[PDB]
Amino acid sequence: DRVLSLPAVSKNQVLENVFHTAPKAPVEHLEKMVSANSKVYDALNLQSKRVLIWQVKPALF
Amino acid sequence: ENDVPAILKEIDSLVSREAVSAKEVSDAAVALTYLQVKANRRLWGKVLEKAGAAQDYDAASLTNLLWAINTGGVEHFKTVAELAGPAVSLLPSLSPVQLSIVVEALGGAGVKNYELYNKASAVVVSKIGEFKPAEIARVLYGVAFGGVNDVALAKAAGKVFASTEVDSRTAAQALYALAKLGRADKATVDALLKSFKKGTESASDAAAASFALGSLSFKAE
Repeated sequence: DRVLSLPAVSKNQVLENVFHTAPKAPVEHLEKMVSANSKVYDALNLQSKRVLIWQVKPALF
Repeated sequence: ENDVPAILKEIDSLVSREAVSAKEVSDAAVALTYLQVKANRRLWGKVLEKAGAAQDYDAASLTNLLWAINTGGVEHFKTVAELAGPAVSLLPSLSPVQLSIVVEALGGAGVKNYELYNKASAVVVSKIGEFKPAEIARVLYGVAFGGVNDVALAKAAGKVFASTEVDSRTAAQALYALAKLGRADKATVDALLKSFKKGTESASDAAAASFALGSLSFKAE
């Protein structure tokens, strides 16, 4: 019964209690806000090819 | 150095920026009538686009704008009829010489604002001596063409046109206002009809007195 003197908690159960959650990448905040601010650029810039300024305030000609 | 199309591009870049105020959009409109810019419609469109966006409006910039809209012959009902919001809030703040330009421009465009012309006729009969004869005709042109059949003003204007004889252009505006009201008062039409052989300078007021006489069916002059 030498196995009953070994630590009963497995090496697996250490690696799933220490590494419980997949950690958040540093770059996943950049490349997720950048793709969402690229829609703020598109709609709201005045130099974009798809501005909403002629759709929401139609021009007086 | 006398640059008229190069000053249109300098006016175009004044009203194409982001935070044009009332005074900068008044004077852009005033400069487009003195320059007689009927050919460029988009530049007149950029001015009335900023004229709806402009939020503060003192007494002098509202009447300079409304003069320029009326004199320039530019009409956009949405822009001009929402300029009656500044006017009913600046109405005790307005000069008697300035209230004639507001009500003539808002009336001549057809702005259906009964709160404006009720308060702007009650002012012009509370101070009837304070208004020169050209100003009582401009208010009368406005209240008539704004859809108000105010005969209280048309009597008080008729007592002024009998006491003092008026200019030719002053009378023909007053005839045109009484023609739309459909009044045909012999006491006041003939008091305004004597102003038309001292020499008239425009043909627009000879043609409008022509229209106003025939619509009331008086006879030619």
